Amino acid sequence: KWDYDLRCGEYTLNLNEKTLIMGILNVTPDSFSDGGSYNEVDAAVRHAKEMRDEGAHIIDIGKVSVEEEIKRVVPMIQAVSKEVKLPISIDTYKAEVAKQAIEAGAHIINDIWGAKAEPKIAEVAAHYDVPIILMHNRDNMNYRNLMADMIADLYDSIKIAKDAGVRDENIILDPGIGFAKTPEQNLEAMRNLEQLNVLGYPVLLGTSRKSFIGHVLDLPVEERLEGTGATVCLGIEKGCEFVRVHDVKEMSRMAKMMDAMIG
Amino acid sequence: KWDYDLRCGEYTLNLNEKTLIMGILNVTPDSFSDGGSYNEVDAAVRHAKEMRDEGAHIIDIGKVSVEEEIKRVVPMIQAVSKEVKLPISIDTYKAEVAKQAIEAGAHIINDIWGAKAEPKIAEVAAHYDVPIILMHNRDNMNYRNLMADMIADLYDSIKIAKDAGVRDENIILDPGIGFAKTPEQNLEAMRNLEQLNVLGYPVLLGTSRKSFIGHVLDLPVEERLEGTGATVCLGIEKGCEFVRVHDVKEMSRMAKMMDAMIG
Ligand SMILES: COC(=O)C[C@@H](C)c1n[nH]c2nc(N)[nH]c(=O)c2c1=O
Ligand SMILES: COC(=O)C[C@@H](C)c1n[nH]c2nc(N)[nH]c(=O)c2c1=O
Repeated sequence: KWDYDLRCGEYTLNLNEKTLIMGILNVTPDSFSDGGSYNEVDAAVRHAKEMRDEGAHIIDIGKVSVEEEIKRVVPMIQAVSKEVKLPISIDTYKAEVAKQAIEAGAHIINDIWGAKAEPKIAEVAAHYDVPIILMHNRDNMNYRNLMADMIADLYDSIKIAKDAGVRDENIILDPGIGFAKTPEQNLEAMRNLEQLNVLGYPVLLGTSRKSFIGHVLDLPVEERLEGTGATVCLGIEKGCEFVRVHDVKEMSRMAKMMDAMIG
Repeated sequence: KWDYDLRCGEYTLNLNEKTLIMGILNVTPDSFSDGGSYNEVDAAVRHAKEMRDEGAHIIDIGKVSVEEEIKRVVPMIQAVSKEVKLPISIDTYKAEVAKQAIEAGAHIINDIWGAKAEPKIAEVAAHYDVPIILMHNRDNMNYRNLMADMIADLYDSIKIAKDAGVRDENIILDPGIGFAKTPEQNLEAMRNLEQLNVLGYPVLLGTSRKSFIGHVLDLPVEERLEGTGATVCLGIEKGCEFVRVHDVKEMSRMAKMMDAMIG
Protein backbone atom coordinates (compact mmCIF):
# COMPACT_ATOMS: atom_id res chain seq x y z
CA LYS A 1 0.00 0.00 0.00
CA TRP A 2 2.73 2.50 0.91
CA ASP A 3 5.53 2.69 -1.66
CA TYR A 4 7.60 4.80 0.73
CA ASP A 5 8.96 4.82 4.29
CA LEU A 6 8.52 7.67 6.71
CA ARG A 7 12.07 9.02 6.83
CA CYS A 8 12.85 10.45 10.26
CA GLY A 9 16.55 11.26 10.08
CA GLU A 10 18.40 8.45 11.84
CA TYR A 11 15.22 6.39 12.21
CA THR A 12 12.99 4.99 9.45
CA LEU A 13 9.35 4.01 9.98
CA ASN A 14 7.64 1.39 7.80
CA LEU A 15 3.98 2.20 7.14
CA ASN A 16 3.14 -1.31 5.93
CA GLU A 17 4.37 -3.89 8.44
CA LYS A 18 2.38 -2.73 11.49
CA THR A 19 0.32 0.01 13.08
CA LEU A 20 2.79 2.49 14.57
CA ILE A 21 2.34 3.45 18.21
CA MET A 22 2.89 7.03 19.30
CA GLY A 23 3.29 7.26 23.08
CA ILE A 24 2.09 10.44 24.81
CA LEU A 25 4.78 11.82 27.17
CA ASN A 26 3.99 13.22 30.65
CA VAL A 27 5.24 16.81 30.84
CA THR A 28 4.50 17.41 34.55
CA PRO A 29 6.53 20.61 35.10
CA ASP A 30 8.39 21.69 38.23
CA SER A 31 7.06 24.73 40.04
CA PHE A 32 9.89 27.15 40.91
CA SER A 33 11.47 26.11 37.61
CA ASP A 34 11.50 27.65 34.12
CA GLY A 35 12.43 24.26 32.71
CA GLY A 36 15.26 21.74 32.51
CA SER A 37 15.23 20.79 36.21
CA TYR A 38 16.43 17.34 37.19
CA ASN A 39 13.03 16.18 38.43
CA GLU A 40 11.12 17.29 35.33
CA VAL A 41 13.55 15.90 32.81
CA ASP A 42 14.28 12.67 34.68
CA ALA A 43 10.57 11.91 35.14
CA ALA A 44 10.21 12.58 31.41
CA VAL A 45 13.14 10.35 30.43
CA ARG A 46 11.93 7.49 32.63
CA HIS A 47 8.49 7.64 31.06
CA ALA A 48 9.95 7.66 27.53
CA LYS A 49 11.98 4.56 28.44
CA GLU A 50 8.95 2.82 29.85
CA MET A 51 6.95 3.62 26.72
CA ARG A 52 9.84 2.37 24.61
CA ASP A 53 9.83 -0.87 26.65
CA GLU A 54 6.04 -1.19 26.20
CA GLY A 55 6.11 -1.04 22.37
CA ALA A 56 6.00 2.67 21.49
CA HIS A 57 7.49 3.54 18.08
CA ILE A 58 7.41 7.33 18.51
CA ILE A 59 7.62 9.55 21.59
CA ASP A 60 5.30 12.58 21.42
CA ILE A 61 6.53 15.53 23.50
CA GLY A 62 4.62 18.73 24.20
CA LYS A 63 -1.52 29.89 28.32
CA VAL A 64 2.31 29.96 28.36
CA SER A 65 4.59 32.04 26.11
CA VAL A 66 6.81 30.90 23.25
CA GLU A 67 10.00 31.84 25.12
CA GLU A 68 8.88 29.58 27.97
CA GLU A 69 7.34 26.76 25.93
CA ILE A 70 10.85 26.37 24.48
CA LYS A 71 12.68 26.45 27.83
CA ARG A 72 10.25 23.77 29.01
CA VAL A 73 10.34 21.43 26.01
CA VAL A 74 13.92 21.80 24.70
CA PRO A 75 15.65 20.16 27.72
CA MET A 76 13.22 17.22 27.46
CA ILE A 77 13.87 16.64 23.77
CA GLN A 78 17.64 16.85 24.32
CA ALA A 79 17.53 14.22 27.09
CA VAL A 80 14.94 11.84 25.64
CA SER A 81 16.67 11.88 22.26
CA LYS A 82 20.08 11.03 23.72
CA GLU A 83 18.73 8.36 26.02
CA VAL A 84 15.84 6.81 24.09
CA LYS A 85 16.66 5.43 20.63
CA LEU A 86 13.26 6.26 19.16
CA PRO A 87 11.99 9.06 16.89
CA ILE A 88 10.57 12.10 18.67
CA SER A 89 7.74 14.39 17.67
CA ILE A 90 7.18 17.89 19.01
CA ASP A 91 3.55 18.60 19.86
CA THR A 92 3.32 22.28 18.93
CA TYR A 93 1.58 24.61 16.47
CA LYS A 94 4.16 27.37 16.82
CA ALA A 95 6.75 27.85 14.10
CA GLU A 96 9.54 28.91 16.50
CA VAL A 97 8.82 26.16 19.00
CA ALA A 98 8.95 23.67 16.14
CA LYS A 99 12.24 25.18 14.95
CA GLN A 100 13.81 25.00 18.43
CA ALA A 101 12.52 21.47 19.07
CA ILE A 102 14.03 20.14 15.84
CA GLU A 103 17.37 21.81 16.55
CA ALA A 104 17.07 20.10 19.94
CA GLY A 105 16.60 16.72 18.23
CA ALA A 106 12.90 16.18 17.44
CA HIS A 107 12.28 14.25 14.19
CA ILE A 108 8.61 14.95 13.46
CA ILE A 109 6.35 17.97 13.86
CA ASN A 110 2.89 17.52 15.36
CA ASP A 111 0.58 20.50 14.69
CA ILE A 112 -2.91 20.34 16.23
CA TRP A 113 -3.79 23.37 14.07
CA GLY A 114 -2.73 21.85 10.76
CA ALA A 115 -0.44 24.75 9.93
CA LYS A 116 -3.26 27.28 10.03
CA ALA A 117 -2.37 28.94 13.35
CA GLU A 118 1.17 29.64 12.19
CA PRO A 119 1.62 28.88 8.50
CA LYS A 120 5.34 29.56 8.97
CA ILE A 121 5.55 26.18 10.72
CA ALA A 122 5.10 24.59 7.31
CA GLU A 123 8.19 26.49 6.19
CA VAL A 124 10.08 25.16 9.19
CA ALA A 125 8.93 21.68 8.20
CA ALA A 126 9.87 22.13 4.56
CA HIS A 127 13.25 23.57 5.52
CA TYR A 128 14.28 20.80 7.93
CA ASP A 129 12.64 18.15 5.75
CA VAL A 130 10.77 16.46 8.60
CA PRO A 131 7.40 14.73 8.53
CA ILE A 132 4.55 16.95 9.74
CA ILE A 133 1.23 15.82 11.16
CA LEU A 134 -1.59 18.12 10.13
CA MET A 135 -4.55 17.68 12.41
CA HIS A 136 -8.10 18.75 11.63
CA ASN A 137 -9.13 21.75 13.72
CA ARG A 138 -11.38 24.80 13.65
CA ASP A 139 -12.81 27.38 16.04
CA ASN A 140 -16.44 26.29 15.58
CA MET A 141 -18.68 23.22 15.33
CA ASN A 142 -20.73 24.72 12.52
CA TYR A 143 -20.53 22.00 9.89
CA ARG A 144 -22.80 21.35 6.92
CA ASN A 145 -21.43 17.88 6.30
CA LEU A 146 -18.96 16.75 8.96
CA MET A 147 -16.84 14.44 6.83
CA ALA A 148 -16.96 16.58 3.70
CA ASP A 149 -16.11 19.64 5.78
CA MET A 150 -13.31 17.78 7.57
CA ILE A 151 -11.80 16.65 4.27
CA ALA A 152 -12.05 20.16 2.86
CA ASP A 153 -10.46 21.54 6.03
CA LEU A 154 -7.65 19.00 6.06
CA TYR A 155 -7.11 19.66 2.42
CA ASP A 156 -6.69 23.35 3.18
CA SER A 157 -3.81 22.28 5.43
CA ILE A 158 -2.27 20.09 2.72
CA LYS A 159 -2.28 23.21 0.51
CA ILE A 160 -0.44 25.33 3.09
CA ALA A 161 2.08 22.54 3.59
CA LYS A 162 2.74 21.92 -0.12
CA ASP A 163 2.81 25.63 -0.88
CA ALA A 164 5.62 25.88 1.65
CA GLY A 165 7.66 23.12 0.05
CA VAL A 166 6.52 20.15 2.12
CA ARG A 167 7.01 16.91 0.12
CA ASP A 168 3.92 14.67 -0.01
CA GLU A 169 5.90 11.99 1.82
CA ASN A 170 6.39 14.28 4.80
CA ILE A 171 2.65 14.72 5.25
CA ILE A 172 0.50 12.86 7.78
CA LEU A 173 -3.14 13.65 8.59
CA ASP A 174 -5.16 13.51 11.81
CA PRO A 175 -8.97 13.65 12.05
CA GLY A 176 -8.68 15.77 15.21
CA ILE A 177 -11.11 13.70 17.26
CA GLY A 178 -12.08 15.56 20.44
CA PHE A 179 -11.52 18.91 18.75
CA ALA A 180 -14.18 21.30 17.45
CA LYS A 181 -16.65 18.41 17.49
CA THR A 182 -19.62 17.56 19.63
CA PRO A 183 -19.62 14.10 21.19
CA GLU A 184 -22.02 12.92 18.48
CA GLN A 185 -19.77 14.40 15.82
CA ASN A 186 -16.72 12.60 17.18
CA LEU A 187 -18.54 9.26 16.97
CA GLU A 188 -19.62 10.12 13.44
CA ALA A 189 -16.05 10.93 12.46
CA MET A 190 -14.94 7.59 13.93
CA ARG A 191 -17.68 5.79 12.02
CA ASN A 192 -16.54 7.35 8.72
CA LEU A 193 -12.81 7.53 9.30
CA GLU A 194 -12.00 5.40 6.23
CA GLN A 195 -12.95 8.40 4.05
CA LEU A 196 -9.75 10.20 5.02
CA ASN A 197 -7.91 7.60 2.99
CA VAL A 198 -8.91 9.04 -0.40
CA LEU A 199 -6.64 12.00 0.34
CA GLY A 200 -3.73 9.62 -0.18
CA TYR A 201 -1.76 10.30 3.04
CA PRO A 202 -0.98 8.23 6.14
CA VAL A 203 -3.48 8.86 8.95
CA LEU A 204 -2.75 9.18 12.68
CA LEU A 205 -5.60 8.65 15.13
CA GLY A 206 -5.62 10.46 18.48
CA THR A 207 -8.51 9.43 20.70
CA SER A 208 -6.70 8.36 23.91
CA ARG A 209 -8.91 8.69 27.00
CA LYS A 210 -10.78 11.56 25.35
CA SER A 211 -14.00 13.07 26.65
CA PHE A 212 -16.28 11.44 24.02
CA ILE A 213 -15.29 8.01 25.31
CA GLY A 214 -16.21 9.17 28.80
CA HIS A 215 -19.42 10.47 27.32
CA VAL A 216 -20.42 7.12 25.79
CA LEU A 217 -19.29 4.98 28.73
CA ASP A 218 -19.98 7.56 31.45
CA LEU A 219 -16.56 6.94 33.03
CA PRO A 220 -13.74 9.22 34.23
CA VAL A 221 -10.41 9.73 32.46
CA GLU A 222 -8.61 6.97 34.38
CA GLU A 223 -11.36 4.45 33.54
CA ARG A 224 -11.14 4.81 29.75
CA LEU A 225 -8.75 2.06 28.64
CA GLU A 226 -11.49 -0.16 27.14
CA GLY A 227 -13.08 2.78 25.31
CA THR A 228 -9.72 3.93 23.98
CA GLY A 229 -9.13 0.32 22.99
CA ALA A 230 -12.35 0.23 20.95
CA THR A 231 -11.50 3.45 19.12
CA VAL A 232 -7.98 2.17 18.40
CA CYS A 233 -9.33 -1.08 16.98
CA LEU A 234 -11.96 0.65 14.85
CA GLY A 235 -9.33 3.12 13.66
CA ILE A 236 -6.96 0.36 12.60
CA GLU A 237 -9.73 -1.45 10.75
CA LYS A 238 -10.44 1.79 8.89
CA GLY A 239 -6.86 2.06 7.69
CA CYS A 240 -5.00 4.34 10.12
CA GLU A 241 -1.19 4.04 10.11
CA PHE A 242 -0.52 5.47 13.64
CA VAL A 243 -2.35 5.74 16.94
CA ARG A 244 -1.44 8.34 19.59
CA VAL A 245 -2.02 6.82 23.04
CA HIS A 246 -1.28 7.03 26.79
CA ASP A 247 -1.60 3.33 27.59
CA VAL A 248 1.27 2.08 25.44
CA LYS A 249 1.38 -1.47 26.82
CA GLU A 250 -2.29 -2.21 26.36
CA MET A 251 -2.74 -0.42 23.03
CA SER A 252 0.35 -2.04 21.52
CA ARG A 253 -1.19 -5.44 22.21
CA MET A 254 -4.58 -4.48 20.75
CA ALA A 255 -2.91 -2.91 17.72
CA LYS A 256 -0.72 -5.97 17.15
CA MET A 257 -3.71 -8.30 17.34
CA MET A 258 -5.67 -6.04 14.94
CA ASP A 259 -2.74 -6.04 12.52
CA ALA A 260 -2.63 -9.83 12.59
CA MET A 261 -6.35 -10.11 11.91
CA ILE A 262 -6.74 -7.53 9.13
CA GLY A 263 -3.67 -9.09 7.53
CA LYS B 1 -31.97 -4.93 10.86
CA TRP B 2 -33.63 -7.60 13.02
CA ASP B 3 -37.42 -7.63 12.74
CA TYR B 4 -37.64 -10.02 15.68
CA ASP B 5 -36.50 -10.42 19.30
CA LEU B 6 -34.75 -13.48 20.64
CA ARG B 7 -37.51 -14.94 22.80
CA CYS B 8 -36.05 -16.72 25.83
CA GLY B 9 -39.09 -17.62 27.90
CA GLU B 10 -39.35 -15.05 30.69
CA TYR B 11 -36.56 -12.93 29.20
CA THR B 12 -36.47 -11.21 25.80
CA LEU B 13 -33.26 -10.16 24.05
CA ASN B 14 -33.18 -7.29 21.54
CA LEU B 15 -30.74 -7.92 18.69
CA ASN B 16 -30.72 -4.28 17.55
CA GLU B 17 -30.04 -1.99 20.51
CA LYS B 18 -26.63 -3.37 21.55
CA THR B 19 -24.12 -6.18 21.26
CA LEU B 20 -25.22 -8.87 23.71
CA ILE B 21 -22.65 -10.15 26.18
CA MET B 22 -22.52 -13.84 27.04
CA GLY B 23 -20.50 -14.43 30.21
CA ILE B 24 -18.60 -17.72 30.51
CA LEU B 25 -19.28 -19.40 33.89
CA ASN B 26 -16.56 -21.10 35.99
CA VAL B 27 -17.54 -24.73 36.57
CA THR B 28 -14.68 -25.65 38.95
CA PRO B 29 -16.03 -28.95 40.33
CA ASP B 30 -15.59 -30.38 43.83
CA SER B 31 -13.53 -33.53 44.13
CA PHE B 32 -15.29 -36.11 46.32
CA SER B 33 -18.54 -34.82 44.83
CA ASP B 34 -20.78 -36.03 41.98
CA GLY B 35 -22.27 -32.55 41.78
CA GLY B 36 -24.53 -30.12 43.61
CA SER B 37 -22.18 -29.52 46.57
CA TYR B 38 -22.40 -26.22 48.40
CA ASN B 39 -18.93 -25.07 47.37
CA GLU B 40 -19.39 -25.82 43.67
CA VAL B 41 -22.81 -24.28 43.34
CA ASP B 42 -22.12 -21.27 45.55
CA ALA B 43 -18.90 -20.43 43.68
CA ALA B 44 -20.95 -20.74 40.49
CA VAL B 45 -23.78 -18.52 41.75
CA ARG B 46 -21.37 -15.84 42.98
CA HIS B 47 -19.65 -15.73 39.61
CA ALA B 48 -22.98 -15.47 37.76
CA LYS B 49 -23.91 -12.53 40.02
CA GLU B 50 -20.61 -10.83 39.41
CA MET B 51 -20.99 -11.27 35.66
CA ARG B 52 -24.53 -9.92 35.92
CA ASP B 53 -23.15 -6.89 37.81
CA GLU B 54 -20.46 -6.40 35.14
CA GLY B 55 -22.88 -6.20 32.19
CA ALA B 56 -23.46 -9.80 31.08
CA HIS B 57 -26.77 -10.40 29.26
CA ILE B 58 -26.56 -14.20 29.19
CA ILE B 59 -24.90 -16.71 31.51
CA ASP B 60 -23.28 -19.64 29.66
CA ILE B 61 -23.05 -22.81 31.76
CA GLY B 62 -21.23 -26.00 30.82
CA LYS B 63 -14.22 -37.28 29.19
CA VAL B 64 -17.21 -37.48 31.59
CA SER B 65 -20.45 -39.41 31.05
CA VAL B 66 -23.93 -38.08 30.30
CA GLU B 67 -25.30 -39.30 33.64
CA GLU B 68 -22.59 -37.28 35.38
CA GLU B 69 -22.55 -34.24 33.10
CA ILE B 70 -26.19 -33.83 34.18
CA LYS B 71 -25.56 -34.28 37.92
CA ARG B 72 -22.83 -31.64 37.58
CA VAL B 73 -24.68 -29.04 35.52
CA VAL B 74 -28.31 -29.40 36.68
CA PRO B 75 -27.75 -28.11 40.27
CA MET B 76 -25.91 -25.08 38.84
CA ILE B 77 -28.68 -24.17 36.41
CA GLN B 78 -31.30 -24.56 39.16
CA ALA B 79 -29.42 -22.20 41.50
CA VAL B 80 -28.21 -19.61 38.99
CA SER B 81 -31.66 -19.39 37.42
CA LYS B 82 -33.40 -18.80 40.74
CA GLU B 83 -30.83 -16.30 41.96
CA VAL B 84 -29.70 -14.49 38.81
CA LYS B 85 -32.44 -12.82 36.75
CA LEU B 86 -30.71 -13.39 33.42
CA PRO B 87 -31.21 -15.92 30.60
CA ILE B 88 -29.10 -19.07 30.82
CA SER B 89 -27.57 -21.16 28.08
CA ILE B 90 -26.42 -24.75 28.45
CA ASP B 91 -23.07 -25.42 26.80
CA THR B 92 -23.58 -28.99 25.58
CA TYR B 93 -23.82 -31.02 22.36
CA LYS B 94 -25.72 -33.88 23.97
CA ALA B 95 -29.45 -34.18 23.41
CA GLU B 96 -30.18 -35.56 26.91
CA VAL B 97 -27.98 -33.04 28.67
CA ALA B 98 -29.78 -30.29 26.76
CA LYS B 99 -33.14 -31.79 27.73
CA GLN B 100 -32.22 -31.99 31.43
CA ALA B 101 -30.69 -28.50 31.46
CA ILE B 102 -33.83 -26.91 30.00
CA GLU B 103 -36.06 -28.76 32.47
CA ALA B 104 -33.68 -27.36 35.08
CA GLY B 105 -34.26 -23.83 33.78
CA ALA B 106 -31.83 -23.09 30.92
CA HIS B 107 -33.29 -20.84 28.18
CA ILE B 108 -30.88 -21.35 25.28
CA ILE B 109 -28.96 -24.33 23.91
CA ASN B 110 -25.30 -23.90 22.98
CA ASP B 111 -24.00 -26.73 20.75
CA ILE B 112 -20.31 -26.60 19.80
CA TRP B 113 -21.05 -29.38 17.28
CA GLY B 114 -23.88 -27.59 15.51
CA ALA B 115 -26.29 -30.47 16.00
CA LYS B 116 -24.09 -32.91 14.09
CA ALA B 117 -22.79 -34.90 17.08
CA GLU B 118 -26.30 -35.61 18.30
CA PRO B 119 -28.92 -34.52 15.77
CA LYS B 120 -31.57 -35.37 18.38
CA ILE B 121 -30.54 -32.17 20.19
CA ALA B 122 -32.26 -30.25 17.40
CA GLU B 123 -35.43 -32.13 18.26
CA VAL B 124 -35.01 -31.16 21.90
CA ALA B 125 -34.61 -27.56 20.74
CA ALA B 126 -37.62 -27.70 18.44
CA HIS B 127 -39.72 -29.34 21.15
CA TYR B 128 -38.95 -26.83 23.92
CA ASP B 129 -38.92 -23.94 21.46
CA VAL B 130 -35.63 -22.47 22.68
CA PRO B 131 -32.98 -20.63 20.70
CA ILE B 132 -30.06 -22.86 19.67
CA ILE B 133 -26.54 -21.76 18.84
CA LEU B 134 -25.04 -23.86 16.06
CA MET B 135 -21.29 -23.54 16.06
CA HIS B 136 -19.03 -24.41 13.15
CA ASN B 137 -17.03 -27.56 13.86
CA ARG B 138 -15.40 -30.52 12.13
CA ASP B 139 -12.89 -33.26 12.86
CA ASN B 140 -10.28 -32.02 10.35
CA MET B 141 -8.58 -28.87 9.06
CA ASN B 142 -8.76 -30.03 5.46
CA TYR B 143 -10.46 -27.07 3.79
CA ARG B 144 -10.49 -26.08 0.13
CA ASN B 145 -11.84 -22.61 0.82
CA LEU B 146 -12.10 -21.82 4.54
CA MET B 147 -15.00 -19.39 4.41
CA ALA B 148 -16.91 -21.22 1.68
CA ASP B 149 -16.39 -24.48 3.55
CA MET B 150 -17.42 -22.89 6.85
CA ILE B 151 -20.61 -21.51 5.32
CA ALA B 152 -21.40 -24.86 3.73
CA ASP B 153 -20.73 -26.59 7.06
CA LEU B 154 -22.84 -24.16 9.06
CA TYR B 155 -25.54 -24.48 6.50
CA ASP B 156 -25.52 -28.25 7.00
CA SER B 157 -26.35 -27.48 10.64
CA ILE B 158 -29.16 -25.10 9.69
CA LYS B 159 -30.62 -28.00 7.67
CA ILE B 160 -30.54 -30.41 10.61
CA ALA B 161 -32.12 -27.76 12.82
CA LYS B 162 -34.91 -26.82 10.40
CA ASP B 163 -35.56 -30.44 9.50
CA ALA B 164 -36.20 -31.02 13.19
CA GLY B 165 -38.71 -28.19 13.46
CA VAL B 166 -36.43 -25.39 14.65
CA ARG B 167 -37.95 -22.00 13.70
CA ASP B 168 -35.54 -19.65 11.90
CA GLU B 169 -35.86 -17.23 14.81
CA ASN B 170 -34.48 -19.80 17.21
CA ILE B 171 -31.28 -20.16 15.21
CA ILE B 172 -27.97 -18.47 16.03
CA LEU B 173 -24.64 -19.22 14.33
CA ASP B 174 -21.05 -19.31 15.61
CA PRO B 175 -17.92 -19.35 13.41
CA GLY B 176 -16.26 -21.76 15.86
CA ILE B 177 -13.01 -19.82 16.15
CA GLY B 178 -10.34 -21.94 17.86
CA PHE B 179 -11.94 -25.13 16.57
CA ALA B 180 -10.74 -27.30 13.68
CA LYS B 181 -8.68 -24.35 12.46
CA THR B 182 -4.99 -23.61 12.37
CA PRO B 183 -3.92 -20.31 13.91
CA GLU B 184 -3.67 -18.80 10.43
CA GLN B 185 -7.14 -20.10 9.60
CA ASN B 186 -8.63 -18.53 12.73
CA LEU B 187 -7.22 -15.13 11.75
CA GLU B 188 -8.58 -15.62 8.24
CA ALA B 189 -12.02 -16.45 9.61
CA MET B 190 -11.87 -13.30 11.76
CA ARG B 191 -10.84 -11.24 8.74
CA ASN B 192 -13.83 -12.52 6.73
CA LEU B 193 -16.40 -12.87 9.47
CA GLU B 194 -18.87 -10.50 7.78
CA GLN B 195 -19.57 -13.25 5.21
CA LEU B 196 -21.55 -15.23 7.78
CA ASN B 197 -24.16 -12.52 7.58
CA VAL B 198 -25.52 -13.59 4.18
CA LEU B 199 -26.94 -16.69 5.88
CA GLY B 200 -29.47 -14.36 7.50
CA TYR B 201 -29.05 -15.41 11.17
CA PRO B 202 -27.67 -13.67 14.27
CA VAL B 203 -23.99 -14.47 14.85
CA LEU B 204 -22.27 -15.17 18.18
CA LEU B 205 -18.49 -14.78 18.37
CA GLY B 206 -16.47 -16.89 20.81
CA THR B 207 -12.79 -15.99 20.85
CA SER B 208 -12.18 -15.27 24.57
CA ARG B 209 -8.55 -15.82 25.58
CA LYS B 210 -8.20 -18.46 22.86
CA SER B 211 -4.92 -19.98 21.74
CA PHE B 212 -4.69 -18.04 18.43
CA ILE B 213 -4.57 -14.78 20.38
CA GLY B 214 -1.72 -16.23 22.41
CA HIS B 215 -0.16 -17.28 19.15
CA VAL B 216 -0.21 -13.78 17.66
CA LEU B 217 0.79 -11.95 20.85
CA ASP B 218 2.93 -14.76 22.30
CA LEU B 219 1.24 -14.39 25.71
CA PRO B 220 -0.30 -16.88 28.18
CA VAL B 221 -4.03 -17.32 28.81
CA GLU B 222 -4.16 -14.81 31.68
CA GLU B 223 -2.44 -12.14 29.56
CA ARG B 224 -4.97 -12.15 26.70
CA LEU B 225 -7.44 -9.39 27.58
CA GLU B 226 -6.15 -6.95 24.92
CA GLY B 227 -6.13 -9.64 22.24
CA THR B 228 -9.63 -10.78 23.17
CA GLY B 229 -10.58 -7.11 23.10
CA ALA B 230 -9.32 -6.72 19.52
CA THR B 231 -11.22 -9.79 18.32
CA VAL B 232 -14.38 -8.56 20.06
CA CYS B 233 -14.10 -5.14 18.43
CA LEU B 234 -13.41 -6.58 14.98
CA GLY B 235 -16.29 -9.01 15.44
CA ILE B 236 -18.72 -6.25 16.35
CA GLU B 237 -17.63 -4.18 13.35
CA LYS B 238 -18.33 -7.20 11.16
CA GLY B 239 -21.90 -7.48 12.41
CA CYS B 240 -21.93 -10.04 15.25
CA GLU B 241 -24.91 -9.86 17.62
CA PHE B 242 -23.29 -11.63 20.66
CA VAL B 243 -19.83 -12.16 22.08
CA ARG B 244 -18.98 -15.02 24.46
CA VAL B 245 -16.34 -13.82 26.93
CA HIS B 246 -14.61 -14.40 30.30
CA ASP B 247 -13.74 -10.79 31.07
CA VAL B 248 -17.29 -9.44 31.29
CA LYS B 249 -16.40 -6.03 32.77
CA GLU B 250 -13.78 -5.13 30.20
CA MET B 251 -15.55 -6.58 27.16
CA SER B 252 -18.85 -4.94 28.05
CA ARG B 253 -17.11 -1.56 27.95
CA MET B 254 -15.38 -2.28 24.62
CA ALA B 255 -18.62 -3.61 23.15
CA LYS B 256 -20.59 -0.57 24.35
CA MET B 257 -18.05 1.82 22.86
CA MET B 258 -18.07 -0.14 19.56
CA ASP B 259 -21.87 0.00 19.49
CA ALA B 260 -21.79 3.75 19.98
CA MET B 261 -19.28 4.22 17.17
CA ILE B 262 -20.78 1.93 14.52
CA GLY B 263 -24.13 3.53 15.31
C1 LIG C 1 -1.90 14.12 25.92
O1 LIG C 1 -2.93 14.55 25.12
C2 LIG C 1 -3.00 15.77 24.84
O2 LIG C 1 -2.02 16.51 25.11
C3 LIG C 1 -4.36 16.34 24.60
C4 LIG C 1 -4.48 17.25 23.41
C5 LIG C 1 -4.06 18.65 23.77
C6 LIG C 1 -3.75 16.80 22.15
N1 LIG C 1 -2.61 17.31 21.82
N2 LIG C 1 -2.05 16.98 20.64
C7 LIG C 1 -2.57 16.09 19.66
N3 LIG C 1 -1.84 15.89 18.52
C8 LIG C 1 -2.31 15.03 17.52
N4 LIG C 1 -1.58 14.83 16.31
N5 LIG C 1 -3.61 14.37 17.74
C9 LIG C 1 -4.33 14.61 18.92
O3 LIG C 1 -5.56 14.01 19.09
C10 LIG C 1 -3.78 15.51 19.92
C11 LIG C 1 -4.43 15.86 21.23
O4 LIG C 1 -5.61 15.29 21.61
C1 LIG D 1 -14.90 -21.36 28.57
O1 LIG D 1 -14.59 -21.67 27.26
C2 LIG D 1 -14.75 -22.85 26.88
O2 LIG D 1 -15.38 -23.65 27.63
C3 LIG D 1 -13.85 -23.36 25.81
C4 LIG D 1 -14.53 -24.15 24.72
C5 LIG D 1 -14.68 -25.59 25.13
C6 LIG D 1 -15.86 -23.61 24.23
N1 LIG D 1 -16.98 -24.12 24.63
N2 LIG D 1 -18.14 -23.70 24.09
C7 LIG D 1 -18.31 -22.71 23.08
N3 LIG D 1 -19.58 -22.42 22.66
C8 LIG D 1 -19.80 -21.46 21.67
N4 LIG D 1 -21.12 -21.17 21.21
N5 LIG D 1 -18.63 -20.78 21.11
C9 LIG D 1 -17.34 -21.10 21.56
O3 LIG D 1 -16.25 -20.48 20.98
C10 LIG D 1 -17.18 -22.11 22.59
C11 LIG D 1 -15.87 -22.57 23.18
O4 LIG D 1 -14.69 -21.99 22.80
